[PDB]
Amino acid sequence: SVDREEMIERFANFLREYTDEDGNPVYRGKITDLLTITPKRSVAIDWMHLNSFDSELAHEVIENPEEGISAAEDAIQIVLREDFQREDVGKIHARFYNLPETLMVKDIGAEHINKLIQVEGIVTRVGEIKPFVSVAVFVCKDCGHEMIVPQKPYESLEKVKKCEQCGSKNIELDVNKSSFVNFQSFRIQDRPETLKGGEMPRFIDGILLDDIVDVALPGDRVIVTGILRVVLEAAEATPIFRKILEVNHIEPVS
Amino acid sequence: SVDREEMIERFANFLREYTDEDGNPVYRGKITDLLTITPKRSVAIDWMHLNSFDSELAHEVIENPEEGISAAEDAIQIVLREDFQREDVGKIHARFYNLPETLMVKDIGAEHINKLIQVEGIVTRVGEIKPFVSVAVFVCKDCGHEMIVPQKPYESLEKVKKCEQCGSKNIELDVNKSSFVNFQSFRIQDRPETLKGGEMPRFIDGILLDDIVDVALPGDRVIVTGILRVVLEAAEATPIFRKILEVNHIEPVSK
Amino acid sequence: SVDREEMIERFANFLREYTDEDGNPVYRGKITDLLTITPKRSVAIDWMHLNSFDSELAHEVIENPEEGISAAEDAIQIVLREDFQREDVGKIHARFYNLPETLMVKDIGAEHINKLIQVEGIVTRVGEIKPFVSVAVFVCKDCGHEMIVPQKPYESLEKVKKCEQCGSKNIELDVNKSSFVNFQSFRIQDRPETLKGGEMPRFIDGILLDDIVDVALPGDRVIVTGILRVVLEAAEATPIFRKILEVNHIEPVSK
Amino acid sequence: SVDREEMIERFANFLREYTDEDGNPVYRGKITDLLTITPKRSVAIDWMHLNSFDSELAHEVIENPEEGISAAEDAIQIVLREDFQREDVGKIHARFYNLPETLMVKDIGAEHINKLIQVEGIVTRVGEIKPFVSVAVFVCKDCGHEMIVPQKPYESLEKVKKCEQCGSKNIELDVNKSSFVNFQSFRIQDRPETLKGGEMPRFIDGILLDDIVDVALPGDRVIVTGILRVVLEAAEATPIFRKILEVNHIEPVS
Amino acid sequence: SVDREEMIERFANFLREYTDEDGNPVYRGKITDLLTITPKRSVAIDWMHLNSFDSELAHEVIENPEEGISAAEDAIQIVLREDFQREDVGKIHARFYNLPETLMVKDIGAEHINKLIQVEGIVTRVGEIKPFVSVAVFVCKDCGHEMIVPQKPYESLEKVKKCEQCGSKNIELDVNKSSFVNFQSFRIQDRPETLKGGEMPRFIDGILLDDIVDVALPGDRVIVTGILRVVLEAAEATPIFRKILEVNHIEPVSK
Amino acid sequence: SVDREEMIERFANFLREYTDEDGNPVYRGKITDLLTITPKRSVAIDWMHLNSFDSELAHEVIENPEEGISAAEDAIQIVLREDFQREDVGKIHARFYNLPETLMVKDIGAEHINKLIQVEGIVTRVGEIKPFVSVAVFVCKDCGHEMIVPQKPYESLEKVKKCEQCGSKNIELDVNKSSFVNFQSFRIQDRPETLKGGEMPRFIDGILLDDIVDVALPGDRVIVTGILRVVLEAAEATPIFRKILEVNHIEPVSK
Ligand SMILES: [Zn+2]
Ligand SMILES: [Zn+2]
Ligand SMILES: [Zn+2]
Ligand SMILES: [Zn+2]
Ligand SMILES: [Zn+2]
Ligand SMILES: [Zn+2]
Repeated sequence: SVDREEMIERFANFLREYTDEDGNPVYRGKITDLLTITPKRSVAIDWMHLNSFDSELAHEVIENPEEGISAAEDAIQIVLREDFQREDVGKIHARFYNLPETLMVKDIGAEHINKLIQVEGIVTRVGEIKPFVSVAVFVCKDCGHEMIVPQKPYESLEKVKKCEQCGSKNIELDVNKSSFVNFQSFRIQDRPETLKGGEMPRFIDGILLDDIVDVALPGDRVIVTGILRVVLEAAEATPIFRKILEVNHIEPVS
Repeated sequence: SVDREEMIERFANFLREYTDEDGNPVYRGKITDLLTITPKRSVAIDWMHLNSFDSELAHEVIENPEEGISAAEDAIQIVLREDFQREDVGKIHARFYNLPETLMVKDIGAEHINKLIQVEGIVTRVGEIKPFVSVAVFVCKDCGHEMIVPQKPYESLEKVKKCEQCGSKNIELDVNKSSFVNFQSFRIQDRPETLKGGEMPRFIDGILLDDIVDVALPGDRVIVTGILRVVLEAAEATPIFRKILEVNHIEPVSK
Repeated sequence: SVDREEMIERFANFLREYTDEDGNPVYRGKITDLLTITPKRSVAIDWMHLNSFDSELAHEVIENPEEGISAAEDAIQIVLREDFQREDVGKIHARFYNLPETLMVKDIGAEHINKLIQVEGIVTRVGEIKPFVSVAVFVCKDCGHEMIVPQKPYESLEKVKKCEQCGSKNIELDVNKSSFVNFQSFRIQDRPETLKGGEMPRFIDGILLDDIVDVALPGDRVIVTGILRVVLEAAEATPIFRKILEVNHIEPVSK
Repeated sequence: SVDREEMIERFANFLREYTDEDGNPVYRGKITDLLTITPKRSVAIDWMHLNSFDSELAHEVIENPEEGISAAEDAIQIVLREDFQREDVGKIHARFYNLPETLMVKDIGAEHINKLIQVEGIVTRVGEIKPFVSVAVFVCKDCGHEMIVPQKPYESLEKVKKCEQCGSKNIELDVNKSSFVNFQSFRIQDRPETLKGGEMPRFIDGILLDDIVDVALPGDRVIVTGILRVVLEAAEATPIFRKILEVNHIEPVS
Repeated sequence: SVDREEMIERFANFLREYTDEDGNPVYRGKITDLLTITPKRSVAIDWMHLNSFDSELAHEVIENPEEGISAAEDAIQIVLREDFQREDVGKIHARFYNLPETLMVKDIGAEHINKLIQVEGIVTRVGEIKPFVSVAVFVCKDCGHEMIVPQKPYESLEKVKKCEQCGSKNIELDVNKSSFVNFQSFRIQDRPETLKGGEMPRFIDGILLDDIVDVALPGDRVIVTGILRVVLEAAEATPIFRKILEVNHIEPVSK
Repeated sequence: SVDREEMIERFANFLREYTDEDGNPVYRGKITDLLTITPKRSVAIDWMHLNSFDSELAHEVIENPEEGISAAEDAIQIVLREDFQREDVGKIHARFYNLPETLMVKDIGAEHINKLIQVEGIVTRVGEIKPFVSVAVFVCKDCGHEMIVPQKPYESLEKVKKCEQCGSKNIELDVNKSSFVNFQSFRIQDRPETLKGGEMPRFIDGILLDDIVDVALPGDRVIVTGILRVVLEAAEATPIFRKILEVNHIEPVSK
């Protein structure tokens, strides 16, 4: 695979040196869109672009999306500081799109977990937009010690039983220190027309976070990319699970 | 007894302060968990806890479950607002369990009317799930005045005779404005294995609302807490009554 | 949302202009066909079409099916008059199908009240076909004043108390003046093959009017779209409700 | 994380330099047991040993067992050649044991996929010992071109539709070129005595391969280590899965 | 017709050589898959394939399904042995499907006795699953001689009168030595939707063995192939017969 | 495997020597207790104990329960005689429980024939208690010769054709000489709560003898161990079999 601190620097180069098939730089100018009056919090990275410039890195994102994204997101944090003297901007998302292979929803499940994939389908329903605790800061009300606990949006709220410093159980969730974002679930499946006659269509549930919330309605034809997650479904004599797609990038199909 | 305002205070306290013998802030943690992405709509409260922390209040929810349960629900809403800055959060139920006495169905008398009881028995039947109007919003077709009327699932629907404001006798219940929850009847009785030979087992009908509907099938042995109600027999106009159990909490025995 | 006058415009547009990916003017062609010697009394509209052409309007018929369906039917009548010089043509239904979400019977909650839903399931029962008064014409025996009163098949008959004009309390429903259509109840439920072991299948009653009556027998598996209604349980005066599905479109699954 | 070619060399050092808390080398002599009249095909590596000598590597095995093992197995292949002039020995397994944390069976499922874990429980049943195609060699009967396809024991036999060289569909599985091993499933759960009164015990199914087949009978109390795998269970409207434990090392509890 | 030895040759060929219009070696691939860790115990053979590759043989399995089916099973066993060096592999069934003609239950006559037919209909009933002795091993209590006797699930058990070797009339069936498979009866009939008004639907009983037992529930519409049997009515000693369908292959219609 | 003489030795050992993790001589203590004024007629043996002490023997009682159970019962009789000088003591059963695998009723196949299995399920039915002849003493009316014939409760009564000694064909079963024990049938099945939706629960009939008769009523959930038997369906002369569970040990789940 590839060293983590190295991907960071390898992405910075992509972000800078790249220019498309007409000889025009592009990611320099996407980064500037982060500093308008109404900024964005996301940088859409074409993967065909990243592969034609750095094939060995592009195949590492897919193989390890969790690290691959986290890396590219540090490389954006840097380039904003080195090429634009900014360290005030805060969290920026790196959303990859236009991957090599496009799955139909039915083809997922056969697919492997924790790997970046691309799916095309139709949205059948979307949830209530609700606040998600993405970072929980617990506080000992006895000694004062703070404890940070990061959260996965596909697992319930994880907490801490006792204070790691003084051993006290008298802890509370500090809502102010903690970090919240928007959350919105949705469900896609394969469009009836792309299936055979007596073929039951299949579905998968997704998670949208922060700034890609409220991006879609039912009936929308879409192309999402994200990471599959295995989630508990029922704790039977032996547990069964399902697969949900934590979305990294979504756009409508044209 | 205790007035509402004060019960709510006493409850909000219990929730925040109570700790078990190990020092876990049980009810703080449960309320904390309502901030999870897919929360419960109930908070179960061990009566023995409430009793050890505020015995007068604990004995008060048995005597006046309707008040106590309501107070405890308002307390929860307060803690969510005050200690977690959560507002939009919906109704959260306070369900009490583990009362000091467990009755057999044959022991449930009309003296227990409108108090909280705890019964053990086996489910004989379970009704079909239907919607029930917890909150009926009526609307005048003339002035468009909106009158809110709460209902009880064991009493008949309470309509309005005439508009309270414009005086019009032309009001209907507005379905879109009103609030509904799931409803499901069920029946428990004493198992024959617990009775004298020859003894006819006694039963009682209950009601399950909202998030405890469809929690039991026939053949299940359960422990329920609930407010006993005695309602006039609809069957006739005679002075014979019918015991109904409005369930507050239900769990299966041995789990 | 959209006011009636404007929906009708937006609909008439859709009908005339919409074309599929191949360029066929689907709804023009269907309306054209109403000029055949033995026409249909309905025009089925693929929701996904309406959505791709006028998404705001499409999401509007789900939110307010009663309005949307009514608007679309007025639009059809317009196109027949304007583009085909056809007047006498009777009522033509607008039946929407292929909604984005398909519910199981067990998922149909009272939150869906008065919205359009799409359900899949198996027909358990089918009622006897009877006449229903879509339009009740009442007539005063004194002045001969005629009062028109529309009805809903899931509500009780709305009569008139007294003559609106001469004030007489002597009016009867005139059968010859009134309009009737076929009516037929039916029931669908989830197939056990789709539930957890031990799970009791849930069901729901529906209503078929006019030209979709007698379209299904028991055993059929179907997909219906319809406006969910929640009506007070006639069984009693209690606050318990009953879900009824007023079917807008029905087709068998897989065909 | 760590570079792959590097773990190899890092393991070779462990295998050589290590000596226990009494000052005696150990893995030098385990490797010689591979060259007796009746050799072994496995080297049991204590993890407490690997952690006390190379903490950063030991935590990488657990985090990436698939690579971590494959690495340590190359490092054994080497050390047999460099310190014992042998490249004839063939496939040797690296089986890690005595990990930091021991799960009860019930605690699995909550556990993460593709990570080395350790479980204690009791065997309730064991399967028929049967031959598993671990490496499938397909052959084009037209041009002659060979195609190698490696197999996962928790997924059905994977094949190839057509010849990658000449495009022909006239392919056959060459049983002689292909590689087979023993396979035997089994099932463990938590011992009734370590559970509460009205507590339904939970189970998990395991896979034993090659030389660790037939190692256990029902009733045996055991400590296995392995990698969890998510497997399809039923292709419902949305697919459900289960978790099975591909075993890396098994021994009875004393 | 064809003798057994030669059918097996012709079948082994078909399996190995057959390719579809795209060039896929269908039956090679299916047999290849029996080497997977959890294999099937059947190989389904499209009759239309066999027909296009060896028409005389194909028409032979309809005329003599018992022979053909047996030959095809021996062929499979050969290919596994010869081309995959697999021996221990158990019995593998050859199940034929997609025959040229599909009968309605009302068309199945006794002329079809002992031939292969293909029927479409709806499952009315499904029996309880029971064990059936495919291979009865008898054992003499005196000499310990072992006599193997195959059985048919539609005929009565064929015992042995006396030991074939030591002549002893003291033999019993040995259960441990014998082979059993699952058995399950079922019944199909024509759907009334396919008959004249007033017509009484006709039915027929079938048998499912081994790995096709418990494949259908009532209400399922299916297409089955099977050997028709006509057995004397056990009901009496009269000369009236009963049609039974010994199913070779079953799949649901429309899938 | 192990011959009878040697199993008995190995068993007698286990009984005497076995100790748990705390050092209690469990089976010594149980056998000691048979000297109490009102003893049991059974000694329950935890399989996991026998397995930890003599694994080969333990796996042997599963493979050959009839032998193993019989051997263990002879061992008990020995220990009572040798270590307690007790002779007159009647038959004492050896009932094994807590086997390594627990089957669902649907998993019990004829491969388990004549082995020991452990099943979990719910009692659907319980038969009437009747007497069964464990030991049939037949008596010749001419010479007065006595022939002992043991019986199995799942097979038909084995009589004697003619007197073994005087050759007379005139023998009857002597009731006073014979031994009887209580007999009771029962039936268990899988609970629907444990099956796929739509799945028909499977069941199995069992037999309780002597001191475990009348131990369960319908509705009880139980864990049984027993020797599976497959007996020919008496219903007919067909080759279809019937699974019957000859219960060795039964206890209710969770207690
Ligand atoms: Zn602290
Ligand atoms: Zn008013
Ligand atoms: Zn008038
Ligand atoms: Zn080739
Ligand atoms: Zn003989
Ligand atoms: Zn005699």
